[PDB]
Amino acid sequence: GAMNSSNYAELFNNDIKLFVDDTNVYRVTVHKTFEGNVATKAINGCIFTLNPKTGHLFLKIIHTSVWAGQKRLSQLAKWKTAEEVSALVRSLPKEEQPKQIIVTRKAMLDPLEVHMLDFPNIAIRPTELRLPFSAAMSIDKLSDVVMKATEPQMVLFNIYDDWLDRISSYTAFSRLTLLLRALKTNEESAKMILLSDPTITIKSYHLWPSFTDEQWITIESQMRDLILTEYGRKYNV
Amino acid sequence: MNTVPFTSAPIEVTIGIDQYSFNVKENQPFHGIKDIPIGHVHVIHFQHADNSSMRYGYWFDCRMGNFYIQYDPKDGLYKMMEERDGAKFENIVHNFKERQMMVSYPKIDEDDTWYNLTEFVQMDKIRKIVRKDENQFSYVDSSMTTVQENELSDPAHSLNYTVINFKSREAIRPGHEMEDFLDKSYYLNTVMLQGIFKNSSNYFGELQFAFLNAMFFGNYGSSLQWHAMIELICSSATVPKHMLDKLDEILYYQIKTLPEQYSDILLNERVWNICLYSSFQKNSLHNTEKIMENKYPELL
Ligand SMILES: CCOC(=O)C(=O)Nc1cccc(C)c1
Repeated sequence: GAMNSSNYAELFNNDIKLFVDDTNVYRVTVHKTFEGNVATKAINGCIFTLNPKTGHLFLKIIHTSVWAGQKRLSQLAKWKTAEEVSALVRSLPKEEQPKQIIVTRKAMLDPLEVHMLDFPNIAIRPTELRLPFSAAMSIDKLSDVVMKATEPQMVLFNIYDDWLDRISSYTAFSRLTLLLRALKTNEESAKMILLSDPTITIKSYHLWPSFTDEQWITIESQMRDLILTEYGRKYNV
Repeated sequence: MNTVPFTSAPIEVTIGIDQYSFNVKENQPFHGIKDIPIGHVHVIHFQHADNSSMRYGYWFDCRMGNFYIQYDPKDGLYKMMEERDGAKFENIVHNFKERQMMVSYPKIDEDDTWYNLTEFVQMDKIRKIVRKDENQFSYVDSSMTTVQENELSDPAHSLNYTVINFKSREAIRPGHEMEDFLDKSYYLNTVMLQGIFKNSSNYFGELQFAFLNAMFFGNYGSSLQWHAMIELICSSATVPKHMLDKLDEILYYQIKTLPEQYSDILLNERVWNICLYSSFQKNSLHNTEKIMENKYPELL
């Protein structure tokens, strides 16, 4: 069924599973026309499909050409997401196929279920977790690949860099969600925290800086302070 | 006009005949129902006074044989039987008619209600939904499950309605996932009408039979089937105009006949609101929308 805090360790067991977040698939800027009406202009998007145990991120770049001449784009975007996730599953060897796909938004349930009818043994589930995966486009290297794309493209990343050499996937996922929540809540402040120190860099093959264990504790504390600070600003607390 | 003779009425029982009903007392001198209109299927149904559990009954057509009801004290119910000896049958019916031991089917001349509810219902199709080949009539009861219910348990005692499932490979062509899920026309026209039912008359017959089993027996699986067959049409962008107009008539008479006090258990709010106000056919069922809004505005 649905996935929440009671069955949270389930994310890190040995049953292959993927989170699918469609929040960045269909992206627009809204602007006034010469006649004073309003129009949208689509910009490139992406599907965020993540294995929370391994950190493997299947980033399908959604080029704006896929919307050309199409109607009801916000509805189409859900079905396009389901089509692409289904195509990904079919492209994987059987022993790499997920046993569960967890969608971050309940509106993805029917599109994905319908596209996956050929896979009756893959459970399609919602979650009661509020996951900050919309902030994926605040990760500079992911944003760059999405905005530079001139055609549909799939790019594979490990969103945990090399952290699993030193920490469990439970801890890695917790770190990831803290970082993304901070980037979602105050992107400039979060990026300042992550990059303020010039002596700590991002390896060419990584997404995040090369913090030592003790530095990660400091960073994590600064991110929690940011989130709490923004909560106080928001609610006048 | 034909007749269904009762050996006797040893237990107090409410008897239905089509949309009519009457009470018989324990051991009352009742010997059946006369003046049954030739040309339609009929249903004779029972609810015991001392045990309202199991409504049950028999669909039949007097053109297919001579049928009589006898109470079975072992199985505890009124059973329909066929009498092969026609002269015997005529002699027994004549005696009970002469002694005025029978109720008369009370059809008003103005009244097309039963025709309107059974226009497309034929005994031959009933006997394929209800499988008991040795009898020319068909037993149904409150508790019988459908083939679809038994997939989601005795298969011999099931209602073999056509399985409709909107999230099934049958309903969704590979490569047409969004199209087929949002517009059921493929599933209605190619799979169901051209493929399974062969024509709209057979589709409407099953829909009408499902409604009648829902209403007369409180059969839950039948109510599910009726709603599914409605929703399949309403959720299709492309439906022949004659089908939409006929569906409006079919539903109008069904809603007209439904007992008001059973509307909470016989009508699915989600399906009706979707069909009348959101679906492709929201503006195609003018008669049904008008009666629904005037009779059951709470549901909407
Ligand atoms: C046990 C054999 O019994 C019968 O054959 C029988 O009851 N026939 C019948 C025919 C018409 C009317 C009624 C009331 C009975």
